[PDB]
Amino acid sequence: VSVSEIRKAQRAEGPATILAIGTANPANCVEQSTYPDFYFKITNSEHKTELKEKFQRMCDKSMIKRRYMYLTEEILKENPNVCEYMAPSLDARQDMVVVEVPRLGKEAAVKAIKEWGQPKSKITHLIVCTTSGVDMPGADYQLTKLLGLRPYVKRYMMYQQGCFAGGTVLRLAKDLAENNKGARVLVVCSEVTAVTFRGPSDTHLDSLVGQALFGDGAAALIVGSDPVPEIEKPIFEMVWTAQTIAPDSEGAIDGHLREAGLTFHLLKDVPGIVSKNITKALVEAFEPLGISDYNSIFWIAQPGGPAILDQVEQKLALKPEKMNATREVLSEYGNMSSACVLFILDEMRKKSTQNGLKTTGEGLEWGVLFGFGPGLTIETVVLRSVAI
Amino acid sequence: VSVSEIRKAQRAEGPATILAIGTANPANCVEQSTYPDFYFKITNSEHKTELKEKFQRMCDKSMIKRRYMYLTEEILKENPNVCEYMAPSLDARQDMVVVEVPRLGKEAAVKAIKEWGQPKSKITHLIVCTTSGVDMPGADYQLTKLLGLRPYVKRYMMYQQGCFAGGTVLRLAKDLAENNKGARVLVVCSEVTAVTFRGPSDTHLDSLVGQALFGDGAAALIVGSDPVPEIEKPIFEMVWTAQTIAPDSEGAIDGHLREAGLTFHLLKDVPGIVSKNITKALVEAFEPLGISDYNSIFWIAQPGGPAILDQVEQKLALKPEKMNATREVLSEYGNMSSACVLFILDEMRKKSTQNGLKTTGEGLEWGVLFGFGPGLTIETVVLRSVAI
Amino acid sequence: VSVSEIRKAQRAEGPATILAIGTANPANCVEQSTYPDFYFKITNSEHKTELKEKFQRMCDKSMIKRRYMYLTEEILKENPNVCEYMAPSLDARQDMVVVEVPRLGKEAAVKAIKEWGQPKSKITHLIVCTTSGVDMPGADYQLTKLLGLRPYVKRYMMYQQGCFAGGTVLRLAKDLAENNKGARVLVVCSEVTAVTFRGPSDTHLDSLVGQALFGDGAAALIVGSDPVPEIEKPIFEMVWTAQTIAPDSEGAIDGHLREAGLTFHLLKDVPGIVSKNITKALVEAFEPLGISDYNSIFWIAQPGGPAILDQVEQKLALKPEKMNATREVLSEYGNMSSACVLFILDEMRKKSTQNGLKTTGEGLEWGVLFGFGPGLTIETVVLRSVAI
Amino acid sequence: VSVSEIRKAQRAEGPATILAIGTANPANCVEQSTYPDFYFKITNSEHKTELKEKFQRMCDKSMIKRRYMYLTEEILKENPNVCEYMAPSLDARQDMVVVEVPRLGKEAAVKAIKEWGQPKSKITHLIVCTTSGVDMPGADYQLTKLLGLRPYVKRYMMYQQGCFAGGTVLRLAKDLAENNKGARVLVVCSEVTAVTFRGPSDTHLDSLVGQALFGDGAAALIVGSDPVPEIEKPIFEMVWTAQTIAPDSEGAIDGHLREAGLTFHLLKDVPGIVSKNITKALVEAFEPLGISDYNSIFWIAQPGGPAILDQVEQKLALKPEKMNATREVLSEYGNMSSACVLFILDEMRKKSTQNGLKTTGEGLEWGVLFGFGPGLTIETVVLRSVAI
Repeated sequence: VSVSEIRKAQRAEGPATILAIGTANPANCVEQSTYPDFYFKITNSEHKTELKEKFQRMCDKSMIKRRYMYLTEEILKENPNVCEYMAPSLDARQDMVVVEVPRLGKEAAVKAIKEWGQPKSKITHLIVCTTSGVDMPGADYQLTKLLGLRPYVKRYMMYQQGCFAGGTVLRLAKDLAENNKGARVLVVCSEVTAVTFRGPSDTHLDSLVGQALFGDGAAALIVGSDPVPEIEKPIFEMVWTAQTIAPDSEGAIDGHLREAGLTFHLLKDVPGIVSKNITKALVEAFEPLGISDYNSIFWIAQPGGPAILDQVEQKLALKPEKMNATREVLSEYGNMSSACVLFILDEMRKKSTQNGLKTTGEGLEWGVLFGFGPGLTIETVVLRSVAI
Repeated sequence: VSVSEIRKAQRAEGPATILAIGTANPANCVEQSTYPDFYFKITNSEHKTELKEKFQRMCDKSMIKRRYMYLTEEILKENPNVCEYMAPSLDARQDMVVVEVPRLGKEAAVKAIKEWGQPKSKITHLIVCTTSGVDMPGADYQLTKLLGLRPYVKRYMMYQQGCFAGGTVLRLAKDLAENNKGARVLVVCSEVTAVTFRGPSDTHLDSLVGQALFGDGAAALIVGSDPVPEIEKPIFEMVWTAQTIAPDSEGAIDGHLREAGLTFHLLKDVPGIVSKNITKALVEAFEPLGISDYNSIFWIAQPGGPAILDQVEQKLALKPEKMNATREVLSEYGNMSSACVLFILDEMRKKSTQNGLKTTGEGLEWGVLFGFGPGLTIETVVLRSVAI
Repeated sequence: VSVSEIRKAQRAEGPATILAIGTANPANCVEQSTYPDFYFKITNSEHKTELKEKFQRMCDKSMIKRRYMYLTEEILKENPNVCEYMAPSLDARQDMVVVEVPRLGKEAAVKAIKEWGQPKSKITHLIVCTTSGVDMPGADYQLTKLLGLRPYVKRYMMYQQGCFAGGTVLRLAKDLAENNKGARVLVVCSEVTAVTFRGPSDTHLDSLVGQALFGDGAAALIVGSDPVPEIEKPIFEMVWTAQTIAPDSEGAIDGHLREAGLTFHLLKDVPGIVSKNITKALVEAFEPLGISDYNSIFWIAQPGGPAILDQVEQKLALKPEKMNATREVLSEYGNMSSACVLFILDEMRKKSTQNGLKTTGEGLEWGVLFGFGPGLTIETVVLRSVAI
Repeated sequence: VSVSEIRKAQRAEGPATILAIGTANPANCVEQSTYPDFYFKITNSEHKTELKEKFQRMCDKSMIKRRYMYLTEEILKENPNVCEYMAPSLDARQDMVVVEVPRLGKEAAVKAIKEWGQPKSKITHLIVCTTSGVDMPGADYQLTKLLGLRPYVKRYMMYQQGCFAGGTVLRLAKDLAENNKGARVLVVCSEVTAVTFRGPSDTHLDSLVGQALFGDGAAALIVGSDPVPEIEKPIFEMVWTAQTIAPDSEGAIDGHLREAGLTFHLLKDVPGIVSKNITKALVEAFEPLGISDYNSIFWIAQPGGPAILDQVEQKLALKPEKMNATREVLSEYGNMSSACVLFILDEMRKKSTQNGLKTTGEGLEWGVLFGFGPGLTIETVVLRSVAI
């Protein structure tokens, strides 16, 4: 037996391609304008006037209009441990997300598979990503069973990833789809803030920031190489990827899973770091492609907060429209962690065709997607849009 | 810009190849014959006479001579919550493993890297895998820092995976190496039982079994396609992989991360399920290669316990020597979860070279590697040995 | 009879396309470094020491290595009226150019026609352009006769046009090819300095400058819409044209045909006017295409002198390589008036193909061609390159 | 003089290799379906109804479709002594085969030498084998003269060998080629049933069996060690040989050359003996090679009769395809004695490449050839196939 004959016949040919995108959010829509009142009451911190005023500023500055949360008043009222700033509550939080993450991922995935239109039995690989809760067998196993995938589907369970991992699942899916002939990868990012939600502390203002920014949601993709013409419908193509750790960012975003759930720490100037290091990432990605005009490409950026977005824009002299799709998702859903970047892809291609532009990438050919999160990590994915 | 030219220029040519293997264990070597005494004493369960006998039986039949453990008597007497069966202790456990997993992995990596011979600046991708603890940034980031890897090394943090993930990291590495010209993947599996160690309970004998079998270890590999001849030295080649979930195995191996640490549950007959489904896994992998004599390939089997190996051996009529390398690892180190299977590859190539056999796969050409774990999941990796 | 059916059946479909280019020059190659000696000697102005120095400066800064000239020493010594600054000589000059313009054009045409590959009986339209001499029947008729074109070829005799008319014949050809199904236009620009060559005079330095810059050349093209694939071979496509007169340029470039031949006058600052008005010409042409990065298109510029190119380059911050093809033509042939810009297209497509670039437009998609000349007139032609 | 220096320089290096195979049969093709009628008429035994019915069964059970025979109706009609069951006829039979054996061997040999493509003057050794007729000088001498070999060719005249001697010539050729540097051995097996053909006798049913099974043919090989790369074309390599006498088989196949020609006696159960003793031969040959799966090697077996073939198959659980090439030669040519096994080699490698398998041995690496005949003798030759 010839291992080269086998290798040649085992591998796919063309670029890994996004063929379907579905999203899903929990039912409870929480308005940002009334959140400080709701938050401070349900965490019984109504007497912390100064702190609440700080939170009100934070919410107002967030550029977030609303968020969807699995956590409701009824559920919060049955879990006083969760409403405290730091009480033993991991078991209760786990019990919530081990079920909700896959539950939410399934609605997103079913929509994705529906759009794709091909038999779910053709899905050969599955990537599942969450930063909320962990279990064995994991949420990949629960998703295989809930959706009816084949039991030999090849699974990649990405846990406790945090906010750069929309970029990470794309990076992963690229190699899966491109190295295996026939492979169709179902990618699901599902994030539920039930593990990070906690009461305010005036000595933990970074944790408070998290309470104003993070929201719940799940997005799913179908990725594969060599799409069947006029059967499958390419949306975006992946061409090149990178991942790096910004210099002088130790501790920028830390997260520790403890008996009191998932804590969140912000120990540097994330928007500063991100914007100081973004040009380097862009030249690494686009110089080999001969492009240096960063307004000539379409943009997708992980909206940790609005500040990141404004400083990147300011820094590069991006026209304001570049970040539109990113800012529309931040406005209607808040920072959905790893899934955010997939919602933005969906928003972008839908406005693009609804507005009758020539490509899925706002009428432009080449585009870039960035994931930002713990490390401080910068994930880059280079994309090419599709006609119509 | 032509994406097909970029794609063809971006990918590697030949089979993903294991180019180096290194292992490491904690200094504390724990004899199994007297393990019951040590264990029942440190967990204050000496009065539990019958249960002690059962444990002695378990240890006697485990076919494990010893294990290396991060946990010491000193560490255990300092952490009573950890010595009881079910006390709040995840914080103390995290503090331990968030540090020890990367430390132990580093040890392993250094060895692998010294063997490889090439500058660690040529490591393009890093896979880190563990089932003990989680944190953000993860152990992949800690390892990058600890080893002085390039900040732009592409990371894959596989957390809370379980005992089949030795198979998982290989199937991941194969696609990383094969789709990327020049890629060199540093693959590190590191397991520390500090998160699962707990006191005995007579109504939870499955839990007890785990305290008899699991041990600490790290193993690291260098994986790459298109090795530089006479410079780099191929050990094994990966040719085909698969992952499947066994029918009728719901709940066979569960593990939940809770406030009391990682619990372990065994709800079916794992040895029975594995041996009942191993034949299907084998024809799936070898029929396309035209091989049906399972005594004619070299074997690496995740050794969850000896009965999995015994019943598989009995089922297929494998000659007794087939599982030699597998049993040697079990004997000297116990079940090191995800790393076990990597320690086995090392043992087998070392013996084969040491004893001047014709190939690294015990003088045989084709081989199989299996990972068994939660789902019930079976990971299969088809390998080809290398001459000498 | 339906005129709309006739109209729809009469017109072509796609963009006017350049299908072949050929050039020709007189055999006499005249080195610029020693041009002052030759020139001052043949015009008997050796005693004019200072003026000679000025000419040497002019020649040194012209960035012209050499020019091809119909005029020889033999021809000049036979025509003293032609060697003085202002003597009655138009008859002697006409006798020269009425014959040499069609002769030289024929040379160019033959080459273009050989490249095209199709029978010259398929040439439906002929554009002839020159700034040296006039006659009746014109040079278009002579060329028809000389090449054995069909007697019913539709002719356009463009006489006394000046240095922007390389742009003019393209804008004319575009409408001829596009409005006429099956039309193939033979476009011939042929300039001979025999009509402008004259002796030096210290009160007429603008005249002197011309004797330093102008050179002889012909270039021919085949232009047609709806090329027969794999038969005919598109080089460039024309997409949009414009012609405008620069404000504040009255008298910038005048030329009068008199009894002493064609005189040349330069009354303003041509390099200044061009560079001051080039940006308006560019947004007019490219804003509707959405392109504002002028380094991202290929460039062809009429090289009246090097300072036009230098000040345009400086004005827009064009990278130095943009004007490479333009400067190569200036260097090897000087300012060949109306033909210059056609020689440049040839140079650029030849280099691009020779060097295996992705397109005939130096690997770029869109391009611009400019003609500068009397009025002050600016001709603009927007081009699209062809893959390979 | 150093005998060791000489010995070292006289011997070849690598395994004796088959480099060309040619076959040849007499023109008269005799169909088995009509043979009993033809046979019983020409031997004037048409009145022996019961006997003829026995013969019809024998032919039908033979699995032989046709045979080529030198003996024709015309020749048989000029030799009534030959058509009787036992009449003086050796001189007439000799006169036929002393001429026909070499005549037939030459056509086979010329084809072999043609395939080899090297000058016949490079043939250094000649093995000739027949079980039909004997003379002095023998058929080796006649073949040297008929083919133009050099007079110093080294000759090995194997006479009255009988049916195991295809294996015997290979065994012999191996030592000739391997011990002499440069040696190229021409091996010719040529068998003509003119010496054994005789009338039926109802008291000599074994002799009758011979009349239904044996056919005429000649096969030739070119055997040598150290083939010239990309000049000579290895087909099969010989690695090990054995010859043995089965226990309790005295008289199984006897043959005596008498005044009435060559008689044939079958005094035991040949298929029983052969199949009872074949496993022992196989372990002697393949245990040292570490192979015990007799379906993993390619097969060539001397088809004394179909019964031998079925009992060997049955006994070892050979898949039915193993004996395909052996059964195709038995079908189209019958039992050609010593040459049969060489025809099978030819059939095997030709179907193998015509069917696009990876090796000359049906895509397998290792193979075995067995010769069976008087003694009862078992000849074993271990072979290795060649890529493509």
